[PDB]
Amino acid sequence: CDIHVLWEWECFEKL
Amino acid sequence: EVVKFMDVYQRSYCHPIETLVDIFQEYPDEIEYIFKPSCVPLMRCGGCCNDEGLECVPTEESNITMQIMRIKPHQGQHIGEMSFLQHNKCECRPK
Amino acid sequence: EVVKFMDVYQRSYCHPIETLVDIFQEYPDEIEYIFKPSCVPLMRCGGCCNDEGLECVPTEESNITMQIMRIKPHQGQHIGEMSFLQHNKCECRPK
Ligand SMILES: [N]
Repeated sequence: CDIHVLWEWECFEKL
Repeated sequence: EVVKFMDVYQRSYCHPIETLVDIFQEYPDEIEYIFKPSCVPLMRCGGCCNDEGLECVPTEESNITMQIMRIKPHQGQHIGEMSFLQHNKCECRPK
Repeated sequence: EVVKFMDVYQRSYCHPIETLVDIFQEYPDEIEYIFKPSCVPLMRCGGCCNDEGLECVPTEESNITMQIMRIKPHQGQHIGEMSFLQHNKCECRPK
């Protein structure tokens, strides 16, 4: 996900 | 009882939040005077971004005018309008 | 169009207010870690007492525990519990 915008949870389980 | 991760993350993420600001921060020329109240509630960008390389900054601003008392040593009380900057929208941008 | 004195005065007077706090301010020993979020929302004393010599202090506290992620670009992420102090009551007290 774009680092500049508020994330959903999948943005974090793609870390 | 434990706050869930996504709740924390969403609540702290960069946004305009009511912040109690000391009038002298905004009006540093006036430190030898006394204001009542001495601090004012403003909407200001706060919280955090997804990366320590980004910062939470205003992308829309406006003025708010408030009725504030000011007194200089040995003078009488004045009261009047004082204007302060508010943050209406915030975004995370490179530092 | 102008916020009235008393409204400013009440709204800025010493009370507990939602404050966005960087985790390293609370856990400075932990700067070897990248936390996500990097800041947390906490009820904390803020505002003014309007009477230098009077200060806005916590008079009651509790803890709150939150799920925070700790990451390492090499390693996989962990999610852990971190506890923080909250201010439940604030009062204007002689410095
Ligand atoms: N990841």
